[PDB]
Order: sequence, then C-alpha cells, then structure tokens
Amino acid sequence: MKLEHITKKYGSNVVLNDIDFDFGDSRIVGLIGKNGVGKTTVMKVMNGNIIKFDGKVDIDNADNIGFLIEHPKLYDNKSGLYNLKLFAQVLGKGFDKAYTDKIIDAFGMRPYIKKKVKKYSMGMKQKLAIAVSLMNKPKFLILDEPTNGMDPDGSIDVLTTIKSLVNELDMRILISSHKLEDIELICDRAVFLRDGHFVQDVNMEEGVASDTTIVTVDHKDFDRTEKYLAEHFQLQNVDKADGHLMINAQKNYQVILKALSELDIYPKYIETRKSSLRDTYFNINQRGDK
Amino acid sequence: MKLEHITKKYGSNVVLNDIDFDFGDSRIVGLIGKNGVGKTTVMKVMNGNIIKFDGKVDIDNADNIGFLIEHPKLYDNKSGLYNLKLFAQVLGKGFDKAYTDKIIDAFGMRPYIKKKVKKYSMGMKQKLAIAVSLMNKPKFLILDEPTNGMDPDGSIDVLTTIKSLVNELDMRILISSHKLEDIELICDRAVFLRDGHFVQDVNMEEGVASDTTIVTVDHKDFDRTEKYLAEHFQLQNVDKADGHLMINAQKNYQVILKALSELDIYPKYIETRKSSLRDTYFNINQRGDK
Amino acid sequence: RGSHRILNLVKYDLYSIFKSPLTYLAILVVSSLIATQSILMANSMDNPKHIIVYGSVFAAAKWLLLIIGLMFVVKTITRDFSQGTIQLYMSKVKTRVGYIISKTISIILISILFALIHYVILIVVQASSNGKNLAFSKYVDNLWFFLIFLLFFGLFLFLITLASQKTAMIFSLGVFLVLIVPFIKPFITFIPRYGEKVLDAFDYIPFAYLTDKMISSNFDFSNWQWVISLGSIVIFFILNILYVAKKDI
Amino acid sequence: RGSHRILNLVKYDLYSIFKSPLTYLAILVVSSLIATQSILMANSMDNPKHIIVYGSVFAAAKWLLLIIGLMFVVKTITRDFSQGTIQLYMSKVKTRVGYIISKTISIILISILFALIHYVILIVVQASSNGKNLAFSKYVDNLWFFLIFLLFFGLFLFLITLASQKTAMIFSLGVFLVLIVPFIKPFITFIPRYGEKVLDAFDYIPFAYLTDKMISSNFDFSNWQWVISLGSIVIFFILNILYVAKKDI
Repeated sequence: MKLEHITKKYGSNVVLNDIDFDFGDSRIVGLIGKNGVGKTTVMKVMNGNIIKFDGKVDIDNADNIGFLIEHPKLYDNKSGLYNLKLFAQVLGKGFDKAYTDKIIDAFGMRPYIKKKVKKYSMGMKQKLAIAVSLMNKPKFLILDEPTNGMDPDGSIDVLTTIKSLVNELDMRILISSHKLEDIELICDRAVFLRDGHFVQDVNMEEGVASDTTIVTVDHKDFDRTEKYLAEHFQLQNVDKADGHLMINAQKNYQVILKALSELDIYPKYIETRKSSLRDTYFNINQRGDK
Repeated sequence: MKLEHITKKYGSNVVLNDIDFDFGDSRIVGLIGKNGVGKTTVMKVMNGNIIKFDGKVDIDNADNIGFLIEHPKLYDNKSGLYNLKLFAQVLGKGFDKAYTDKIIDAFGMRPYIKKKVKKYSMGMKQKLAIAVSLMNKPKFLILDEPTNGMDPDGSIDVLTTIKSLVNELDMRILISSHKLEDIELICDRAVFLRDGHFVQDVNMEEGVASDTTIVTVDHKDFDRTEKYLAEHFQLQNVDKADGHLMINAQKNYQVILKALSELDIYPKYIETRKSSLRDTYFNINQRGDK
Repeated sequence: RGSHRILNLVKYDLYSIFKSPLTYLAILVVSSLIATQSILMANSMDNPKHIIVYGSVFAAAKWLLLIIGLMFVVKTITRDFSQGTIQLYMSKVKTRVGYIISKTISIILISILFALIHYVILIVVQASSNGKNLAFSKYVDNLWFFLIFLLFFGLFLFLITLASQKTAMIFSLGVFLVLIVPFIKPFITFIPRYGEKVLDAFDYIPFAYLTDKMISSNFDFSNWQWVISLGSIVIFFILNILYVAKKDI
Repeated sequence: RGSHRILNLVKYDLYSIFKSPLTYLAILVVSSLIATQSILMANSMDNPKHIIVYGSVFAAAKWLLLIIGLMFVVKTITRDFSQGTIQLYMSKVKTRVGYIISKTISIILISILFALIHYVILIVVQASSNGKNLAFSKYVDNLWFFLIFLLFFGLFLFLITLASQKTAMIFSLGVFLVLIVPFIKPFITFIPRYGEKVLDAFDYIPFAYLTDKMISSNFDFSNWQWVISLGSIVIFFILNILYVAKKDI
C-alpha cells in the first residue's frame, strides 16, 4: 500500500493534493486530521473502493488486505459465528479452527459468540467487526475509528490485544481515530493531514529537537556528570549558572540513574518536556482557526 | 432535584443499590463509570422515562427538563427549522424569535439551518440535538455523551459555548461521557459509579489540584516499596497492574531516592503533576478487568 | 399549558398530512378509478337512458377511501415510534397523558376532514350525472359510522403499537384485521353444523360485525350493538391511558 | 482462488434461501390455493364425470410461482445492498467481477429449484386426479421460459439498484413493472385510432410481451423475438459488468 503523486478532485473541491506514503521500518501508523477533510476518502483510496485515483499504486497479488470503515457492517438476522464463517470462506483462503479459536479467545467474545448480533451492544459489535477484519488473514490492516463506543479500560484492553497480535503475527496497522491520548500509548508513527496534504510526519522514538529532558545536579557532581553524558548520549544545552543539564528524551530512566548511582551522584530533580500529539496537533491547527 | 434510596431491579438482577444524588452548590457535574453498569439506567430514572423508582423524587412543576439520551431523536424527513419550531411549540412554552436567533447565532448553525436533516452529518445532528434540548428552556439538563464523534477543536468550541450559556441562562448540567480529558476541562465536580453506588465524589473548584508525585516499578519490588513508603510517608493511591504508586507532592527527591537506593529498589520514571480523573478512574476500576 | 400542548400536536399532525404528495396522489387515483368504474358500469350493460343508481358507487368509494384512511391513521400513529422521537414525549405524567389526548383528537380531525372529502367526491359525481338525489341524513349517519370505525381501529392499533413498539407488525396486522374476515367467511362458514350458532354469536364480537357492515351501503345498528360498541371504545381508551402510564421502556 | 470466492457466495446465498420459514409458508399457501381453485372449478360447475381441464391449473400455478420467484430474486439481490455489506466486496477488480458472476449463478440455481417445485406440484395434482397426461417437452420449454424471464428481470433490476442504491424503490418498481402493464392494457389500447399500429410495434419492446405471455397457457416465439431477448440479456450483463468496475461509492 503506497501512494505516489495522488490528486483527487470533486468538481471544484480538491480533496487530495500530491500525497506520498510509505511503510518504512514502521508497524503501527496513526492518521490524524479534522472531520470532513477527506480522511475517509484517503481510506477508500487506500482500501480500493474509489477507482479514479489519478496516480500509481504498486501492489503484489500475494498480499491480503483487511479493513474496517466507519461503522460495522454485518448481517443482522444471522449469528456471529455465521458471519465469521462467511467472511472466512468469501474473503480469506478458508476456515481454520485453531486460528479462529485463538483469535476469539484472546478478544474475549466466546460466551456470546453463539448469540444473535441483534442483541449485541455497540462495543461488542465493534469488537466483532475487528474480529471479522482479522478473519481475512490480511497482510495490512486498515481500521477507521475502532474505539468509539467503549469505555477507556475496554479500549486499552482492545489496543493491547491488537498490538499483541501485531507481534505474534506480522501485521501492519493504520489507525485513524479520535481520543488521541489512547493512540499515543501504542503507536509507532503518526501522520497529520491538513489542506489535502500530509503536512507532518513524526517518529516518536527518534524524537524532535524541541523535546528536552531536564536533569538538575549538585555543584560538586557537574564535571563527572558531564563526562558520563558526553561519553554516552547527545547533549543539547548545558547551564553551569543554572546547574541544569538538558539531554535528549529517554523513555526509561533506569540505566541513567544506574550509572549516576554508581558514581555517587544523586540528582536534585528530573523531568522531561515533550510534545504530545495533542500539543502538536493544536499548535499546527491553530494556524487556520485562531 | 434530589434522589434518595433509589433501588431499581430487573428480576433477580439489581442495577441500582441505594443511590443518592443532589446538586449541592455545584453547577456542572460529570458522571463516570464503566460500560453497561447502569449509567443510562440512571439517566432514564433521573429524566423521567422510568416510573418504577422505588425511592422519592422531589421535583417542582414549574421547572422543565431537557435531555439527550443514547442516540439523537429527530425527524429525518423534515427540515431543521421545522424540527426547531415544532419542539419549541410542543415541548416549550412557545416559539421565541429573539431567543432562537441568539441560540442559532451562538452555536453557528445558520449556514446549514435551512437544509434537510437527512443531508446532515453525525456531528451536525448532535449539535442540532443540543439546540433542541436547550429549546425547552429547561432548569435541568442531562446529557448522554454529547461529543461522541468530534475533533478536539470542535469539542473545545462546543464546551466553551455551553459554559458561556451556563451564565447567560440559569442552567444546571449533568454530563455522562467517556474521554475524561474533555470532561476535566469544564466541570466543577465528578461522581464515580461502581457496583450501583457512588463510591467517590471529587470536587474541584480552585486550581490547587492536590499535586502528586508518581513512582513506577516492577511487581517483585512494588511490594517492598509500598510497605517501606507506608512506614515512612503517607501514601495516596496505588495501581497494582502497572506498578504505579502515587504519593503526594515532594519538593525534594533526595530523602526518597537515598532511601530507595539503600533499599535497592529504583523507579522507572519520575515526574510531578496535578492529579486527575484518569488516575482516579483507573485506580477505582482496574480490579475487575485484570 | 396542556391546552397549548394538545392543540400544537394536533396542528402539526394536520400540517404533516396536508404537505405530502401521496395524499393528493391517493385522492387522484381513487377519484379516477371511481369515475371510470361508474361510467363503465352505467353506460354499457343494459344501456338505459343514462339512469344511474348510487348505491354501488357509494359502497365502492367508501371501501377504497376507508382502506386508505386506515393506512393514513396507522402511519400517523406510528410515526414517532418508527423514528424514536417517542422517547422525547414520555418525560412526565401530564405530557404522557396529553400525548394520548392529542392522538385521539388528531384521529377525530382526520376523520372529519376525510368525511368532508367523501362529501365533495360524491357531490361532484352526482352533479355530473342525472338521477334521483340522495338525502342529507345518509351523509350524516355515514359520517358517524366513519368516526366509529376509524376510532375503534385506531385505538386498537394504538394499544398494539404501544405494547410491541414494532412498526411492520402494525401495518401487516391492520391489513390482516380489516381484510381477513370477508375473505374467510364464504369459504369456511357454510361448512359447520355449528355455523348457525356461530352466526348468532357473531353479534357481540366487535371485529366480525364492524367489518361485515363495510360492504353494505347503509348501516343498521341495534340498541345493544350501539351499547357494546361505545362500551368497547371506552374500555380500550381507559386501558390505553392506564397502560401508557404504567409501561417501562 | 477466485473459484472458491464465487462458489462460496452462490452457495451461502442459496443456503440463506433454503433456511427460512417464509419459503415454506409461501409454498403451502400457493399449493392450497391452486388445489382449492382447480378442485372447486372442475368438480361441480357442470357436473361432469370428474374430468379436469389443465389449462387453468397451468396458468394459475405459473402466474403465482413467477410473481414469487421474481420477489425472491429481488430480495436475494438486494439483501446485501440494503445493509451496505457490499462495501466489503467492492474492493478489487477480480472480486468485483466475481460478485456479478456469483449473483448470476445464484439466479440460475433459484430458477432451477423453482422449476423443480412447479414440476412437483403439477405431478402431485396429476397423480391425485383422473385425466389425460401432458408431455415432457412442455416442461422443458417451461424451464427455458422460467430462465429467460427471471434472468432478464433480475439483470434489469440489478442495473436499476446499481444506479439508485435504494431498496424500497426497487421493490416498488419491480412490482410496478410486472403487474401494471397487463392491468393497464385493456383499458387503453382499444381506445385510439393508433391501437393497431402500436400493437404491431408492441412486438419489439421487451417489457410488454415478456410480461404479457406470462399468464398465457401456451408460449411460442419467433426467431427475431428470441435473438432480441437474448441480445438484451447479454447487453444488460456487459453493461452491468462495466458499471460495477467503474462506479465509486
């Protein structure tokens, strides 16, 4: 799934304007923008529903594609197991009991997998829809707001199960959803859509230069601390008058404090300044509303 | 509006177990709980859709109630002005030209106020539904997730407009919704529902916020650190699954870090931040899922 | 107040009736069909000097317009339950009662308007041709019969739609209740040795005689029959208020 | 493989056809109606020596079974479009074409099953009564007529539902197109000074004569009629394939 020089117009309304996309060493990607900017249009282009792409798409025939678009689509009068069997025979290669039982058991819909879908709730149908998407045996999974009708702990549980299946079986996920604080827990990269183009792409592990980590230390320890940081990581700002040292952001503080505790150094303070997706999105999008 | 000793049961199943409620010196109140615990049952009981109360409800006849429940209810066939006029005459005291003009102008629905509702989107229907709810000119407003499918900017704008209307009209609001970070922005008090009872009631008026420090550590060390820190300092909250322990605000980290170093336990991440409802909600309700 | 809430609900129900194009398509189709049938039957079999009897046109126009008016009443009753806006009207007790009052008033107003429409169609058909004009008492007691039939069936269907909250059942059940008895009687009543007994017992079951008297061009009721019909309407109405104020959604 | 995708869609569609109670309610009602009409009209309208004429049973069974197979095909083809699960199928070109092939095969199998049902009903009626039996060539020709009629109408309604994406509209136009023309024709064709001219021109528009010969007890065609009907079916199929591979949701 790649797009190169894609432009799509509806009459006089330009939805997409020369957008490029590529999975380069990343597993989970998030797509963020406003409502009616043409996110669902991107999903349809990425899925295969729209036909007038005006560009080039290079797809191998052996790779399978699984998707979920805005609301679940199911057969109301029939049961969940019927839906699972049908989408396994029609879209996938076939039906296998071990794969379906492991998927069903991990998500947790076994007690009510034999009940009628008409009696389900919204979160149960959304989870079943995700299971139907996985029934395809896809190589790329494309989900449109998978977490809209469930409470935060349930959302967290669903996301943890999704990442776990990403790791036991090789899958690439594209997620567009609101409640961005839940996406930022488990995601590898994010793309921001504005004015028809992908304006910003942020990889959080490598960071941005605005992220800083503030370490405060004693006057006596400044030379040794500077020596250790100069050996190991990159140093951006050092202030002797302040007594404050700024280093690149690190998610885990264990190794850092191990080394300083080994050199008889105890920091006064530690904190990190980082830009989250809420801060970055609001800063970028304040440019057209405010 | 007060509730006293409400106990509603379905056959053998009991949904509410001696609950109480009252707008006591509070203007905006948030209702927080899990999925399918009986939050909507509470809204239907409060609004009046349920008669088999098994309690005492003290309400006055001169005060109107405007509500939003599970999904918008509107005339899809007809127009926006017809819906607006109909619910102002049938439900309210009448139709007011200046009042309706002010509400439409403040919410910003004027460009699309004359086009058919069936051509609307989901957010458009919720915004119109909020205006329909306020059309009754109520004294009590109960809303079931009014901002389900809206972008962050839109949610900020709608909540800010609603807050300014809480001063323009003598209004009292109860909002039950997930995505609590939107809730913490504009609310004075939140109530937490677990096992049919309101377990905790946190009220926030000024920005003191009862600042706290979070220490994170693995399970095999979390047992020893909780005991030691309970023997020394006073502990506020604990999360067992993530090993998150939230003591009160400490200006100097030296005595804690020295004690944990001679204690051989070490933290993964240290920051100080204002406590929130994400911390309280997860603390109360992580025991049943895991 | 309650008076304003009832009058605005009846007014909006009337406005909803007067705006749809299906109402004027139904009147055009019925008037065209009735005119074709009357002209074809009078101008071709016996070939008199253009004499027309009005009993057949009366019965046929009455039956077609009633089956359409029944569907129009069922649609008006089930509009809010189909769209779910009913959940907005069941807040307090006075509104929950005023809803039923407004629905009954709307049924009465639609019936009166429909009687006027029947008057206009019959006057213009009589005006076009020549013959012996009818009497005013026929139209007045016909209006009374129109009212009785539509009220009985609307309240019965109102009770069923409150109990079940499903719309496809109401439409199918209404069609079945109006149209099953004339279809079944010739093929089944003449068989039993208990048929005479069942026919005598048919004078107290509301369904059988209200539907039976539909074909006739004049209605005739006994005192007991009148008593049982009014008592049945009152019991269904009282039962509707009691059940609407005791049902939990 | 593409073969499994096509066979699973036709097979599961067929499974949903064989697993409903309305299918057996419909067969029981039609069989009861056809048996009652044939027995009642043949055993006492002139007091014969229990001879029965098979033209009425052929025409009546044929008329009811075609109008039911037509609605069963419309429901079958519009089920997926009603719920919007068609979005899950309109992904790649190979699946988008296999979908149409599967729908065509489903139409073929439903037609074959209904032809077998018609054969079973007629064999039971012949087995019970006394008379002169028919011929197998009539049943084979009947099978062909079932195939042409159902294929033509199903492809037409598929094109209309592709253009409109509405299911109620399909149900109304399908019922409208099958039953309005035989009903409208007697009241209008004999009237003008152009009826004979339009009647001769009536042999080339497919709609009029395919529906007209449906209630006939005999059906024979000329070469030009056969070529035009088959060509129309083929053109509709090609047009459907072209639209399905070029439409955007």
